[PDB]
Amino acid sequence: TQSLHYSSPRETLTDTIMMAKIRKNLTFEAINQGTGLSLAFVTAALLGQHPLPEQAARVVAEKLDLDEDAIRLLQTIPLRGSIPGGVPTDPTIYRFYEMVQIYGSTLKALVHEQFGDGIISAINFKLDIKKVPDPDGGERAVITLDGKYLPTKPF
Amino acid sequence: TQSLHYSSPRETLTDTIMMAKIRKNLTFEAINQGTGLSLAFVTAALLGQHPLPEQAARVVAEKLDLDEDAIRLLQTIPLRGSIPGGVPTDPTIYRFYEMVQIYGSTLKALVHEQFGDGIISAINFKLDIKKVPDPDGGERAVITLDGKYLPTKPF
Amino acid sequence: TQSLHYSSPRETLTDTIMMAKIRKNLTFEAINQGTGLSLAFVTAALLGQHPLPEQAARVVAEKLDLDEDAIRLLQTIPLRGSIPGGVPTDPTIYRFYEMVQIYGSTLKALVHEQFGDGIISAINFKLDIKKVPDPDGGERAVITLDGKYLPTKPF
Amino acid sequence: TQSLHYSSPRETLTDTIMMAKIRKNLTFEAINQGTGLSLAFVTAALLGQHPLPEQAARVVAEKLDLDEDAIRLLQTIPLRGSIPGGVPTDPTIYRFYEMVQIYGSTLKALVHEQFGDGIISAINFKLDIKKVPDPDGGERAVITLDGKYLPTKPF
Amino acid sequence: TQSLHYSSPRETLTDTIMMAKIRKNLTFEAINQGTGLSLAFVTAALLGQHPLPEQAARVVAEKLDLDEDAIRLLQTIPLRGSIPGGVPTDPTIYRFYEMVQIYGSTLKALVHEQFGDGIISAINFKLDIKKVPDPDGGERAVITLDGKYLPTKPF
Amino acid sequence: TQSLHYSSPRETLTDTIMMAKIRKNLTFEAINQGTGLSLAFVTAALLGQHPLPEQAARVVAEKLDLDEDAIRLLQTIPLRGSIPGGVPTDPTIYRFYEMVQIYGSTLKALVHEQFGDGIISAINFKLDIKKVPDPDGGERAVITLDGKYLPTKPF
Amino acid sequence: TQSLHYSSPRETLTDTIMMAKIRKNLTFEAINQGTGLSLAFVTAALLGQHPLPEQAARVVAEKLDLDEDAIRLLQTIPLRGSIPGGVPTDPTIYRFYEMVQIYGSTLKALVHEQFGDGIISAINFKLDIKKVPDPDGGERAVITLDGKYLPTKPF
Amino acid sequence: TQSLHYSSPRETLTDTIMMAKIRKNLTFEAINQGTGLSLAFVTAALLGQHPLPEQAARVVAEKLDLDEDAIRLLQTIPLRGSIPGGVPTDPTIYRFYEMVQIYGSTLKALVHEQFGDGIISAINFKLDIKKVPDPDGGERAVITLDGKYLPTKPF
Amino acid sequence: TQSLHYSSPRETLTDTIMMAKIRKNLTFEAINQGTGLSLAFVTAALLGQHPLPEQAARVVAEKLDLDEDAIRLLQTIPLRGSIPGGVPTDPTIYRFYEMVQIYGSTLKALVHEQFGDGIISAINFKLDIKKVPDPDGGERAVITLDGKYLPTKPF
Amino acid sequence: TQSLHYSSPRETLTDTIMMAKIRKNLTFEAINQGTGLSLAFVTAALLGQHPLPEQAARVVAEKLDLDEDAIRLLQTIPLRGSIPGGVPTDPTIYRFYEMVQIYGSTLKALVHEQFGDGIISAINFKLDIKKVPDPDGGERAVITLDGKYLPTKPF
Repeated sequence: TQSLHYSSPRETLTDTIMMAKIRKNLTFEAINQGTGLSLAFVTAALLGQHPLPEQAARVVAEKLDLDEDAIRLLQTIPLRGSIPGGVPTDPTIYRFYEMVQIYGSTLKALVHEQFGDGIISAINFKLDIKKVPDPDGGERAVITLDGKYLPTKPF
Repeated sequence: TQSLHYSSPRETLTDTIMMAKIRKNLTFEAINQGTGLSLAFVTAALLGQHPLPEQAARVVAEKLDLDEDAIRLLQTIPLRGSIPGGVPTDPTIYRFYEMVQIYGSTLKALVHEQFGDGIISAINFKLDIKKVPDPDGGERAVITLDGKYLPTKPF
Repeated sequence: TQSLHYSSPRETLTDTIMMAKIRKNLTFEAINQGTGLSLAFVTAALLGQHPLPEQAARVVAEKLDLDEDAIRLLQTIPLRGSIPGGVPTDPTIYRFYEMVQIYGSTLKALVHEQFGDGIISAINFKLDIKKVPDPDGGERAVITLDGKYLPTKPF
Repeated sequence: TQSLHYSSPRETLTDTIMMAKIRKNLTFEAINQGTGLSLAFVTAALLGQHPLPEQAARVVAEKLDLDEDAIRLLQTIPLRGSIPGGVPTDPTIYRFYEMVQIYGSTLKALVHEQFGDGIISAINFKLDIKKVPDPDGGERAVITLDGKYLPTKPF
Repeated sequence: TQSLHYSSPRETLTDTIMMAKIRKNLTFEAINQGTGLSLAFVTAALLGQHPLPEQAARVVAEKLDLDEDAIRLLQTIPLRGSIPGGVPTDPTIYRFYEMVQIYGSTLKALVHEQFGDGIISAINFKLDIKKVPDPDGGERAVITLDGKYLPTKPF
Repeated sequence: TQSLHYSSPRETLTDTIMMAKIRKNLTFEAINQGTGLSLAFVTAALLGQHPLPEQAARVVAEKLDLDEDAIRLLQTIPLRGSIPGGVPTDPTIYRFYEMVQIYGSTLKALVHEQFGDGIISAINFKLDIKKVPDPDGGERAVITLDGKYLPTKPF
Repeated sequence: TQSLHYSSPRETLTDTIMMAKIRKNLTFEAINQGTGLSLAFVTAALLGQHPLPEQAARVVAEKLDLDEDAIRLLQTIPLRGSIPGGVPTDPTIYRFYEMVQIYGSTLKALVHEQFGDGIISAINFKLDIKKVPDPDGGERAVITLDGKYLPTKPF
Repeated sequence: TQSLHYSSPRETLTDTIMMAKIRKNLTFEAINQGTGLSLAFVTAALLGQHPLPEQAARVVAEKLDLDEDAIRLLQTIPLRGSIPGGVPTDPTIYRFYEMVQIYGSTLKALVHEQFGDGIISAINFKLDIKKVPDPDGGERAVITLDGKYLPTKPF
Repeated sequence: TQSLHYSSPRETLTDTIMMAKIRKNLTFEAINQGTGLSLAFVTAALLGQHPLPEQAARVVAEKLDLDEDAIRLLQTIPLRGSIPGGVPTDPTIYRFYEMVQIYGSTLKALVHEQFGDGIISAINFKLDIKKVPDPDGGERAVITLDGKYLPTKPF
Repeated sequence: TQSLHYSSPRETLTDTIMMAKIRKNLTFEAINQGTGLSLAFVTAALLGQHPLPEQAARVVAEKLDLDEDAIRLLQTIPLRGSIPGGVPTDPTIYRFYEMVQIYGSTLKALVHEQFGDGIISAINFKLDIKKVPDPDGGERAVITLDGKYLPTKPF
């Protein structure tokens, strides 16, 4: 599997992908049909944050009219990071940034209390988002972060 | 309810609290017994990120030997933010920072797709962390971020 | 409704829009005639900070000679943020930045005093700017920031 | 009237003031009674962003048990700025920071359209906040930014 | 009068202007002939920091062979700021930056002593530079900053 | 003459000086009587940006009740810089910062036109501020920057 | 095991430890005797980057004359990060920082080629340093970074 | 031997090289066959961080279809630095960044203990990565940093 | 003599110069033959940091096949600074950056001790570099920084 | 030989040294009498940038009335760097900073031309400053930076 150490070719691809998605008026859920992969993972890959396996890459390429150069690029491991400069201004992204700003030390404390010294991994890791009703009317998003605990032991 | 626009008084209190917790070899779970509140909310308050209502404030104060000045301060709305400078270096906190760097654009894309224009709130919001076994051996943390959808609509 | 996680497409559109606006010597008030929406909301949309509903997108498109790709793009939720880098140097924008720098702690203190723990929303939110004569000669701008109170409550 | 070019003494005073306010459980509204000044201005001065005239100073000092050294310092013109580092993390302050991030270019555009070249002043300027009921239930804050237009003219 | 909230189109015009000036080997003094306006103001406009009134724009355009699109853009209010990133590295500009770094606190102090609370305006403001002989041989520059005093008054 | 490469001892002295000035309700003008030096230079020195010659140092020390350690320290060359972090938030200081942000390129351009390649010195340099009436009512500050031209020549 | 979300108490212990070590003229090798742990791990713990298990803590405390408050603190999980601000100026540290700046893209590329998508872990991880003779005379340091490969797999 | 003080032309070459590598689905190991150089050095050079000697340059160029301008450019000493901004967000690169953030002070301390005052060179220096099995299953990367000790001595 | 307040046209010229130097395999020493100017000055000008007198411009242009527009631009005063962002990552440049980081305070201390208050000029200034043998084997660079002392005196 | 990974103890020692030097009105040259070491090295050590051999430490200690704990600390290897935050504001230090900003790329270009790939060392390195008459009146400083060339060789 190929990889890239800089983001501009993948950003170009992502732009090609989004213009096609917008022009065709598609959703990510529809684009993900028949990929054999979860919506969060594929969306992230279309947005330039993951490689797709070859067959998944071809499925989405069929729906967005991507050529073979794009299909190859879609298979490459990218230089990751979806917030240029690290600090988001977009309110939608910023709210998630803010959750970590506020609860970061709480997360550290409760990880060390319930698991021990070490980390919750962001690589052995799955993310999903679910829409649920709010009892007081309206709707809520429940975002689940599921990471493996990796301990820090004396060596 | 009182509030502060600067962080040093709560930081001083948080340090008082942590030294006591360490001296008495207590856990956050133990300190939270009887508050009638969630562990994540009360831990966050002890770490300077929330005000406690007075009953919960007195409950934690007894466990930690906190005086009436400390109890008053625990009831004040703080200046929130748990990562000085915004960018963490501690690996445990960084992993959660990293999840947002990588999946931020995905989180935005799918919120907009499944909800609409707007945000998932970081204020009308609940967080909890659960430990579950990994089938392959070891442990996993499942962190739930649960926020109200707030639409952006024209005016 | 489509969305974008990067700003370059809307930036290009915004530049197309401003060049047309300047060539035709139009005002934002005249471009907004017929949209059934507030001047500030539609101006911000033209400047790449909001999506327009299709009716309003077509109305402004006619005045500016915008094609169908441009009309589709005007309807996409953008990656928001109108000050590159966060810190403005333009004096006009900087004065509003300075108002928050100076009165930020005061706004916090009084929000918590008069409403309680929580925030004044920037999403459930309206802005408008009004021109009124100054008695001493000259003119004043009255800018109204109108946001919903959202409480922070224990969980 | 005296002035200071560094903030720490005034920071110390502000801390003294807030600890007495919390200890006595006072509101800013109560503290401001009989000062002859607006709540926003006096709150800002207590929080270290403005001098108070001598008599207003003595009035608040009586209520907060401040001595003559504090009364003298309350009258000094401070080094202004209430967000250390300029970028707030506290959600309540951040929301107002965000309004300028999002609507900054719109504010510039409509100022130039409706007034002309120049600025809306942050000095010949008044701020206030009102609490108004929301028709759909709940409460809203209406913050008014009232600034003199200062034109830029060719010299 | 039109305005822009982003600098790139104006930056492009400024480059066109500077390439014309270098090609024809003009001085700003010679370009300014017949504008009826001050050299510092018109120079700043050419370098992208001010609009020109139409007559002055046509005068300088004739000398630099600018077309109607340029003349029109030269009349637009720009996004101001002449130092990308705020901190200059060019020694000539840096010296002026350094004067403010060193004397900033003195300026504040003497403003409040001699005028009172408030600012010296950077908008109701004129700048000029004069060359005068140094008695010991060589030359001095006398740069004059002439701004309106705007008081801060309790409200 | 002695020098310091770090600022904390002068900052402490400057604080002592200011607390005495505020306590005695002195002006800088009164403090400067009989120093044989200009107000801007001595004010800068009091604010920790310059050394004073021994006798000027003693003249100001008599007025502010400084001992012989302060008098010795007043004669030391400091680590200069009066804006911590370089970017001011205080509106009074910021306006002078903003003059350089806006007119920086103009100053460079006119310096090279009228003098040639090189710089206007910030060292072989004098500053002064004057208060003059505004014919349209009110008052203006005229700040004079008087620097020696230092050419850049091929070597 | 206890943990701290802020560095100040551990920084104080580290200072105590370093002053003892310097005063007694001890080496990290001599302090590590009888811990049963690697020199690099225990050194990092003494410098505030890891907790020690109790036995090791008591062993090193005996050699440094640390009391029980310190032995308890030495067992707590710290807020990790040994370079304030992230960017080192000290030449010895900077060279290691430099290796990553230069070879960072190479490490990425070869990790993805030889292992696949994912990371080399900084947690399931051992470091050691060895001194070896340079044949040309002089000495070399062979620093070994030994981390678990954690794959990124599509989900 | 030629050199460049800016990175863009080398970044363009690097993009050309990567696009050919991805197109032909080559590995760095395959590309490196017959260069007479180690994998880490040649990979670094291909990625813009090192010059290649002429014959090695021609060997890789034959495999990637690079012309003579590319071959000349491959032989130039570049402006080194592989992480724009210095701080990586890509998890693979960040992990190596993190090892230095956490073990920085430890590396310094043990260099001075085992070698003395001075540095471990990043120039008289060799890097290599090795894949080894993990006893508990899976795989480990062993990265070797091999640098010359350069002493600091009184002069 | 003409000047530029932005670097892009000069950066383009520098690139044209370097692509020709690499294509023709020239040295700076060779390009400089017959300018009657020091190697350090002309190299800096070729790299965009100085104007050349017309004669030198035409001499170097002949060797690099530069047209008249290039010759004209080589004579313009540039916006100076050779390290984008101020902090170099390239190791060759960084070592010189590091010398100032380490010896900055010593340089200040000894300048004031041996000369007095004021500066060593970076404008009335010459730089040169000499290759000399190291007695212990190898070579040393002796870089000479030759600047005029400009006093700071009380005014 | 002891070392430290943080600067505060050495900063305190340096303050003690400077306060003694000022009180006794000593020069660095006088403090350095009898060390056997160059003025530049010993001045840097006193300012916290190098360790002294015990003999030199005790010599300078006798002149400054330093106790035994200070003598011990003076022999420790420090965490080096003499400009907090890396970017100087003090004009005297900034001029040296500026020389590297302007001539950085030229130094790189000529190092590679005259030596080859690699660096000029900042560690195998000597610094000195000489006062020289200016032929046209006044004084000059000649700062000599003398470093070992370290080659970068393909491996």
